[PDB]
Amino acid sequence: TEFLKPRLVDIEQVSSTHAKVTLEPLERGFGHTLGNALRRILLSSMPGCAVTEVEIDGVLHEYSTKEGVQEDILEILLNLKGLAVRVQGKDEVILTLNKSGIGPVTAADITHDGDVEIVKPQHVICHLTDENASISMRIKVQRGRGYVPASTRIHSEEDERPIGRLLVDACYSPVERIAYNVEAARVEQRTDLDKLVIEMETNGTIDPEEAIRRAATILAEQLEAFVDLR
Amino acid sequence: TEFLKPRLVDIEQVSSTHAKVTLEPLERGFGHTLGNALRRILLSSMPGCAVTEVEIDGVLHEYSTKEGVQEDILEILLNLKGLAVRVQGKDEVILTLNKSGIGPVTAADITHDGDVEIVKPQHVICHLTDENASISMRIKVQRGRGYVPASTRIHSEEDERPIGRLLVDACYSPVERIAYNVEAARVEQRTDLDKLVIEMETNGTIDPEEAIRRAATILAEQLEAFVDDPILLRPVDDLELTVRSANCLKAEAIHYIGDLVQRTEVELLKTPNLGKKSLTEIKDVLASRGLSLG
Amino acid sequence: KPLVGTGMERAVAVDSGVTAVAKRGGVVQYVDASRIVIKVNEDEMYPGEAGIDIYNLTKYTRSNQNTCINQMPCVSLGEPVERGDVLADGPSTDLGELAL
Amino acid sequence: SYTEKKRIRKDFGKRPQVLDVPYLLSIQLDSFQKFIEQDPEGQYGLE
Amino acid sequence: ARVTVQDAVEKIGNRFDLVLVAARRARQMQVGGKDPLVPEENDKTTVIALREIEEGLINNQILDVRERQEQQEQE
Amino acid sequence: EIKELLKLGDLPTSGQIRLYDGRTGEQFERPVTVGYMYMLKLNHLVDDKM
Amino acid sequence: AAKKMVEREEAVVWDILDEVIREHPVLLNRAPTLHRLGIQAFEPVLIEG
Amino acid sequence: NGEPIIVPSQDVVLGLYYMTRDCVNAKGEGMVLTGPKEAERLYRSGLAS
Repeated sequence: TEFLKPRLVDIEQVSSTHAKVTLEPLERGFGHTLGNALRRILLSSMPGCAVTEVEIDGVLHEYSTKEGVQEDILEILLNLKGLAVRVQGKDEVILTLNKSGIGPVTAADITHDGDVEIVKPQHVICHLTDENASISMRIKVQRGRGYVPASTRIHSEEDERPIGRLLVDACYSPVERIAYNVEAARVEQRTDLDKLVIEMETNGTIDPEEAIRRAATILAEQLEAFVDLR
Repeated sequence: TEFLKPRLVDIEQVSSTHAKVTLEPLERGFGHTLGNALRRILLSSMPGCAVTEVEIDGVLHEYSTKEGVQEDILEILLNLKGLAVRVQGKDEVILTLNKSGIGPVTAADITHDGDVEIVKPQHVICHLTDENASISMRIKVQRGRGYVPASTRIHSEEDERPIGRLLVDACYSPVERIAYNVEAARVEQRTDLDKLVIEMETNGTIDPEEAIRRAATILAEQLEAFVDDPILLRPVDDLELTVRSANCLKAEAIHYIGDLVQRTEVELLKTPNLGKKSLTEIKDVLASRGLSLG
Repeated sequence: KPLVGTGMERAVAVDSGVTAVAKRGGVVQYVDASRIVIKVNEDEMYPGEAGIDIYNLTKYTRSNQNTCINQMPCVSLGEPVERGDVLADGPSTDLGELAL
Repeated sequence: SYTEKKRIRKDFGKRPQVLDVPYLLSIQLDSFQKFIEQDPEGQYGLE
Repeated sequence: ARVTVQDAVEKIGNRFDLVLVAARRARQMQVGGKDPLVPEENDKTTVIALREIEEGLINNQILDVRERQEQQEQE
Repeated sequence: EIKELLKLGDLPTSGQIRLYDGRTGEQFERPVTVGYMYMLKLNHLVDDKM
Repeated sequence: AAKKMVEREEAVVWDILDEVIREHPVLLNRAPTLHRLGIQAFEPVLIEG
Repeated sequence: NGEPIIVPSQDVVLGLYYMTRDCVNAKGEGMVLTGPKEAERLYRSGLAS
């Protein structure tokens, strides 16, 4: 009847993607329970932003080649699917990208708006191998969770798109790998209190304390239906 | 980005100590999360009072034998472990048991105190084979959380262990058995959502739904630290006007549809060089823009 | 590519004709999604020509089993090549190794 | 080599190769060569 | 008998005429619209007929005397 | 030589690591052989068989 | 109208299909039927896939 | 024959064999249990093997 509450004490931010959040203290056996519940919730359902539609000019479908560029439109779409981004204010932003000359067009050349920050700026999208070449696209960034493939998005929409609106599979989840280790915390009168360190590898577009806050909120709002009725 | 909450559809009372809850629908991969969390909490850290120690007189240790009783002292420790007490006052109550004669001793013959009570008075402790034989034991209960066995209890207990004492396991948590399983459910189209079917079978001193509610209360209390004229003011030259009708409407000195809305049908035909074709050219585009005039 | 292989993969991938091997070595003048333009060395160049080879990559051609055939260029701009190296990975080859 | 300097496969074979693997389509190309080719006396194919 | 019909076989004696009498009762419920003597529980007429057989409300001669008394009360 | 390369890569020599359960969070009682096979996707697809 | 309703796969059509499938056995067979237990009746569950 | 055909095959069999094997000093041997529900509780909590 005398349980103690855990406290989010430190976030050892190792790199822009890595993290190490330790919760302390926990009673005997609560470490594995809270660690596995938070690991399942954080790996499954965390909201983030991803690319949904791209519209390149002069390109009618993904299975086509552009002159001047080096990679196909399928390769450009997979490279844009790999792009991580952070949208602050709104729910859906549309980005543009115009670049000419010879050289790898990166994610730094995407013209930012106010409430959108590109986290990994050196991320390469395409390669230009002509002096008179140019590409101009309209990248659309949505926000959801989980994994919504483009075929089931065509299943789950209503209108017809114009020809030249390439759809991308959506992987909104920012979290890639989460492990937890339960050591024994050192509280001077208790030889049973554990600490739970959640090493977590994002893709940069989320904060670790924010993620564990959202995960504990999801777990509490799911346990509401148990704690209320029977 | 809001979630899906379950609708409880079943509390199937098998008996007064065995229910079968069923929650559906839950999000995909949440049935195992909630079920394993509640199962680990109920097995390991649900507090409740149980027998931890018995001092039976005339018996040295577990490999001796008292007479007049058809059960060995291993069976006596087992039957005493199976008893279901509920202490309301204190954290430590030492009971006594005294009964002589031919016949079995039940839990109704236990010398009760005012605080504790026995939910199974018919729970048999022993049987007696001799009329002159008697039973004389002190039974110590405590308050604790979850199962903790007498093997590690006596491995940790290295003091002067007096004669007559006998370690027994602690069935502190009131649940005798919980085993969920996760089915597959289906909101109106999709079937990746799941249905969680808890099959809880406690002992007495609690209801199953009460223990499930207290387990969820334990988990929520443990988690609650980090828990929380729009188109009229637009220009007119992008409304598919031809190169003749453009200089027709610029003779009307009009740049916005906000400068067309006040233009009455008398003005539309008394202003110069707006013929019938230009009248149709402005009329069909105001019709396709939905606005009316006059 | 397989992390565990045999070394027969490069032989199968070149000898199948499904890649684009370099007829005469030199340096790469211009890469595209559908063209490779190689400036030949003057030693391999013949005394009556210019020394420019064009490779037209076949893109998204259908195979007999309705699968995809396209040649993805595996060289970069200004990279020097020799006679007998892979310029374009075929359908299921990776840098000139068989990758099924 | 140039396409081999970019990724070299670690070889675990302990015996040398005194004969490389030949051109794997010599059978078809050589048979149709002997059919279609102009020979004077060693009579092959169309002649 | 939504799982197994061995109890209805134990009631009648022979699975083949069990199938025939259950078919006749299911036709009387599906075409004729006669009342299911067992509660429905939102079931198909074949499983309602097998439930009636396993309960032991109808048989072959019970169905024959039922349709005979319907023929007597009409004609 | 396989074990020598495994010792270079700071991995277990016997080839087997200790895996944890994905759902319950518990641990499989024996070490499980974990590695990197090369899988192929054959042309007998349920889109064509169904 | 019924053809367009079944062809468009409305949610009411899926509810009707779950009502129809219910207590309607299907036969499952795998060639070669070497003996009689290579045809067996099962009750179907409607699964995505 | 008269033998059953609904027989467990290799994974049910490996699991039931591994469940009903025996060790000599596994974990918490020599305890005395009130029954199968207590044995299930012991193994699931992890106080025994």
